[PDB]
Amino acid sequence: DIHTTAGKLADLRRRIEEATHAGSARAVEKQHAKGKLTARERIDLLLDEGSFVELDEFARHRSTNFGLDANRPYGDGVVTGYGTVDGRPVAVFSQDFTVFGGALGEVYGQKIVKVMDFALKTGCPVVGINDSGGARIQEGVASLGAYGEIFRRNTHASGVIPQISLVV
Amino acid sequence: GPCAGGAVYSPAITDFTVMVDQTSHMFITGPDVIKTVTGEDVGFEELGGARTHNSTSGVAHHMAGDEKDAVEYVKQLLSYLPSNNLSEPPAFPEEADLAVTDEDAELDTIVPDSANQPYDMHSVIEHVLDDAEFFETQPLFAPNILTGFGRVEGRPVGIVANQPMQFAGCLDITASEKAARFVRTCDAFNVPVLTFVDVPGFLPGVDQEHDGIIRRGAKLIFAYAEATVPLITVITRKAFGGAYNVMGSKHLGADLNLAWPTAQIAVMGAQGAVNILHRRTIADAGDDAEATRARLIQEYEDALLNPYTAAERGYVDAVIMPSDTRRHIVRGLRQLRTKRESLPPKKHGNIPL
Amino acid sequence: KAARFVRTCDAFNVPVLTFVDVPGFLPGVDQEHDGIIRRGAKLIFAYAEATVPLITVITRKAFGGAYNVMGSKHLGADLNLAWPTAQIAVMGAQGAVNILHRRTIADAGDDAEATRARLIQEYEDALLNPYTAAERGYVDAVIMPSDTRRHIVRGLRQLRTKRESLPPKKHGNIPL
Amino acid sequence: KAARFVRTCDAFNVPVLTFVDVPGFLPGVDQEHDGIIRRGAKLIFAYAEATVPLITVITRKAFGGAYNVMGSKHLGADLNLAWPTAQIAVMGAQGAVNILHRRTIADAGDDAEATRARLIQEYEDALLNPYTAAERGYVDAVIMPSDTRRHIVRGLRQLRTKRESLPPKKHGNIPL
Repeated sequence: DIHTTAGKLADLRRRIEEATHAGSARAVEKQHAKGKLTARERIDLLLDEGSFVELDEFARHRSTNFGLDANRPYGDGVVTGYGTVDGRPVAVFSQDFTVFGGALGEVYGQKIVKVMDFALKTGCPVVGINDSGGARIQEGVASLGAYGEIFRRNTHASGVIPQISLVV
Repeated sequence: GPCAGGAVYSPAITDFTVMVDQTSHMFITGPDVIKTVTGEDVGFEELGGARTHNSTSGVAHHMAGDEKDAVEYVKQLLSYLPSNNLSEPPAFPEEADLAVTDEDAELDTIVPDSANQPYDMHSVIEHVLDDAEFFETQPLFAPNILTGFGRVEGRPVGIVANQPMQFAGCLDITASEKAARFVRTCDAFNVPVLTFVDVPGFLPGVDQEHDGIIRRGAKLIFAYAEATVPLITVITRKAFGGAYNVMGSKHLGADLNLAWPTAQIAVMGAQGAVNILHRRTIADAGDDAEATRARLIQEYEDALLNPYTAAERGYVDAVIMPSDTRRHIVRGLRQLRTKRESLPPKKHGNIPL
Repeated sequence: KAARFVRTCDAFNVPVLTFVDVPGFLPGVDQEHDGIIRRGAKLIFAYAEATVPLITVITRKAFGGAYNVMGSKHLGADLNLAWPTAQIAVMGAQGAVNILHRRTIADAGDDAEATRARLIQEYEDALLNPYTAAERGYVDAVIMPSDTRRHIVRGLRQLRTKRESLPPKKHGNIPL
Repeated sequence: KAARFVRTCDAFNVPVLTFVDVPGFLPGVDQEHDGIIRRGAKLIFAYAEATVPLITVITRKAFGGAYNVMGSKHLGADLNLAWPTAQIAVMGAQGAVNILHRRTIADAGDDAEATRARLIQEYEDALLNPYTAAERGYVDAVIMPSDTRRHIVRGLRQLRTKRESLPPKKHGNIPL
């Protein structure tokens, strides 16, 4: 059902399934085909098995211009969160080429700001996994704002917490 | 024993006051002087005995049946607190069971299906805390909200939580002051706060307003926003309007906000919402109210009375199965153990007194 | 009302002049049941917390706890001035001996009404004065009421430069 | 050039006023193999690191990364102003519709232009303004050019007292 708690529980699991697989099975194959892994997977390999705790897994964009309103995939082209590497705390974000060419949206940039703020605040490294076609043009200036909010976080964090960029 | 006259104000400024049933009393004004002036008389027991100050006046935190118990309740209290504000509370480190346990699984059914059906918040809390052990402060005062300490992986934590069982878990003035001060106590002494929220909103009442719930409930907001200890809040069900922010929301700076699928994060409840919204539709084509109103109230409930709109904006960090709460709290406290923040120098803030 | 005004002033570096003619606290079970113990502690806290110039002038009465509540030397006030009309005591003449000379009640049975009525003014004629507080230096001086402005003017001049420290805290835990 | 002038101003408490007409980055393979990535990044660092007053005026084009590089609000600038001659978008007009609707430009696309050029112009009139930016508050205001001096005057007056913080570092790690 859905007017019951249990129907809500099971509702959440379909959600998880859809967010866990934001991209089409096809773009999934096509990234595999170039010999590379999915956004999740790159995280899995990076973090101590079992430690990954995802943030903003069900975030979705608000861009109406063009036909983006039509497709609002959980997360927003980026997987983010915290975990441990060799037992030490780390914050991670990983870009999903599988989604909008991995094109950086506004929510997608907000998710990144959120982990960057998390790490800065708790004093752990940020590992950034970069796999993107560029700016999600459809959202216009908004993408440019996102970029800016990040550059500034990068600068403020510089020499405070390590930042590693994995570009794949 | 008797704490008389202006003496009363000393304990008032201390963080915790503990007293015993029939053998302790506090008052600035004795009842003889009271009768002489106001015309009314009473005994020491009902003027400022232990019970009255634990259920009515809000000045005491614990009513012990006995001095030995009382001396025991002070010991517990200390055990959750550091020796001063320069250390962490004393930890007895233990490793958490990071898998799902049978106890954990009980939370997936704790929440009844009828919004009007209340469940016991003590339970949700005990399922999160080491050894299902919850050391509660002021249980008699403002029973509508719950406060106290416990441990997670051996580290003292504090709790604030709406209690559905009592007055629908509504916030009121007494709840605000109880909680506001407990949060600031934990903050000052470096104990993380965990918030469990099922909250319809504020107790309707003219007595409430005519004593400025406005400047009273604002204290709680201030306490959360002023705080720098780790803050993790879990929304088990209702988060409506002003109340949502009040209870340790992200906007006030909470570090990790989590919602069960049973959470309803909205500006107001369904009924009050549609009376305001499309009130045009209900009045016209107006067979009776119900017809279109009911279809509207549930079109609405099913559409927005979820935690998911909140979730697409990042207001809530994740929507989780309830049985995963303890494990979320555990992993979060671990990462949040090293939290450090800042702010513009002030002698002090100007909290709404 | 007052407690939040003192903090606003202290927060924003505004000096605080306090004038005290206070008999004591409003009697009432409604006063207690609603938490006077913890709500009135706020004024004590604000004054003690304050670091701005505090100048207190007692014009007439200051009894018991209310004495402390209103800018006393004990809470940290830098200048305390008392007019000759200030009665600074633990409690009123009546209340005082109505306990401390208990042994004269049915004592001198009939002449009791007159035995204690004189003890009332036998003490306020030697107690309800700023002068006990004076010898201990709880008040910095007793002075003509006509000199308060000049006293306030001169003190603020000297006091304009006051500073001091205390142990670090995120914040305090004022009764709430 | 600009990276170091900006940091020099910052160190010495000298406010920086920025004027922006930027089509974008000098296209060139050489520019890449020479490290434009780690070199242009420096300007970004200077502006974001700065704590002096920053007032940026967009006279005309602000495209792509270059928008941000040039004292954007997102890097912390306190007042960002736009002339109505300002064009703040991710990329120029024809570049945008190129990607945006190839389908339309190629389907029924016998006449390839007259659509391409119409889709442009439509794009230009709609987005190559400063107003989308203005909607989101990325730009504090859109002003008549003749008011620039008067905006800078009033803004500096107000920004004269500006102070900010940040977490201790020995020093930052700017790209070199």
